[PDB]
Amino acid sequence: SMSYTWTGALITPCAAEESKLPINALSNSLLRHHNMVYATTSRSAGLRQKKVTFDRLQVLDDHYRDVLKEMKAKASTVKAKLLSVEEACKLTPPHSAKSKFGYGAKDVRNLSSKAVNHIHSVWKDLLEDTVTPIDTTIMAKNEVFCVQRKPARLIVFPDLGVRVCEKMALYDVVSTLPQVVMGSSYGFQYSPGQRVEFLVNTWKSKKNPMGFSYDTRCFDSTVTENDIRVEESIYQCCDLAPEARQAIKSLTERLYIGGPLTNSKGQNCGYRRCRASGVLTTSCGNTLTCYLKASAACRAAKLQDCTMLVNGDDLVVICESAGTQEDAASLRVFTEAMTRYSAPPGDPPQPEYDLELITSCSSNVSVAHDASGKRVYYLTRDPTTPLARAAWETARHTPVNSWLGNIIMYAPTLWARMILMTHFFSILLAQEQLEKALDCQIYGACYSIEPLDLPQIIERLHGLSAFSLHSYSPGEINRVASCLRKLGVPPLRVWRHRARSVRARLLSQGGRAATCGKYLFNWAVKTKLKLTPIPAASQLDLSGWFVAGYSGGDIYH
Ligand SMILES: CS(=O)(=O)Nc1ccc2c(c1)S(=O)(=O)NC(C1=C(O)[C@@H]3CCC[C@@H]3N(Cc3ccc(F)cc3)C1=O)=N2
Repeated sequence: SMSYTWTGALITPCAAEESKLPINALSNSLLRHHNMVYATTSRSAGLRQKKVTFDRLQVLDDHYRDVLKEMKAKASTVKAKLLSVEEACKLTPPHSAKSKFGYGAKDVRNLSSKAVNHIHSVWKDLLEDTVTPIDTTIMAKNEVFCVQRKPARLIVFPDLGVRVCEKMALYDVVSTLPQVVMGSSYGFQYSPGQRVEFLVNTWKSKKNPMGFSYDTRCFDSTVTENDIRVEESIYQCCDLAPEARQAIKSLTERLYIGGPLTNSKGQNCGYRRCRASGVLTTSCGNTLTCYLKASAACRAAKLQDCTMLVNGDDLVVICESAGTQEDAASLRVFTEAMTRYSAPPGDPPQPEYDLELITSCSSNVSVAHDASGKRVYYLTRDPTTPLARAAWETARHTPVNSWLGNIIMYAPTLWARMILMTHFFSILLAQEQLEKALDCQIYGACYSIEPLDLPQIIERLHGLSAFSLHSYSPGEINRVASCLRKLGVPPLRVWRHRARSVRARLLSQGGRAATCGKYLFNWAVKTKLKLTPIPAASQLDLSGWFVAGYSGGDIYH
């Protein structure tokens, strides 16, 4: 069937949409080539509609059913709990989209009777009706890129009342089931340090390692009704309260499988028969379905000593080489199988023989050296999109601070340390906003973070070496430098100079600010301070951080 059917009604915005990079007195300190940076708007949604709309065929074989059997056996060991309304309400982001039914995210968060009443009525209707399609909204995402333009990605989500109900029925399932079913292959269980460790240990466990990323073309659109019913059958294996079983069946039939699409103006835009990108089960559903199809395709292709790492639709496979000819043929069979399962590639996958050439979760492994001269592996990326987004956030407040998410996940990198840390701490100092909690997204869930807790956060996720890395690889250095030239970003020498001021300013203020100056900017000075384990790091409550993925899942921690 068709991933989508369209009426002709346009996908519409709520507010005016800026596409040109907004400029203020701080923009030029970061980036000169403003016209390189753009944001997507609803006005390009028609272009995206074209791409995501296609027929899906699916041919399922013994490997497919075999792997599914294994997954269900593992799922059967999972006991999951129903969340109370209030419990589910407290998981709602403060900024989440308001209900069509007279209340908003803040009414949910502070448990207004109006919100709670409606949520109970929604839950009741779920138990009683397992057939009536549930309305969704389709919106266009506003996201920031550098020019090579990408059309806007789309988001499809049910009403707020429904979203709290999903949490009630499925928050525990989607948080706990994936690791049990997929074990070490489940990517969202790892911090950056743990993930790079897993990638490096896996690479080193092969006699002759070969690896590849598999880019499915528009994954969500490839997801069929079969896939969604299959994922429900996996959920149903869990030990669940009777109400949870019924609500899960109901949400599957009425929401997850498909439904009508409505724009922000309330006009019918068409019908969805594929994965909605804005439901609680988006990340878990995609991860299970990706792992099932890939695991079975590995068996079809007869990959040797094959290890998978899966983050939703993001997949990397590391195995034993049979030489370049056989590896290319193997990957073709793997791709043929994935295609039969309804997950054809975007870019065809290529076998890689150097771990550092493999991009997965938008990141590649690279090497640097710590204080002792010891080798340290870390995850990095082309800093173009991070810097384009940082530029936008220099002039505009956004509900999610990409810059902060990037500093947290890419702390050990040359570009996050030299540029992002220097620029944004300078801004926080000038506004006297060091103390102010900032929102960011980690594995799709929303967190309120205090920038002053960064040293502890970084110690916990990357280790102390994150504060002492040097002697970066020529390849990493060249990619960073070439990016700075492209965007018109001041050279790293300018950033070192600026950093020395930021550092001294932070040290002058004492307390947690001085700690930031000491740890985050030790790289900026010749005569370094001694960086010992931070006392406060040991008390940090980072439970919930690297448990599961929640992209589009409307989750706040
Ligand atoms: C839509 S889906 O099917 O869930 N696919 C998906 C793939 C990959 C996904 C996500 C979703 S996500 O929206 O949960 N966030 C992330 C993610 C993050 O949340 C953080 C935040 C900033 C980027 C960072 N990265 C890159 C990354 C990942 C691991 C790592 F150790 C270092 C860096 C990520 O991979 N990756």
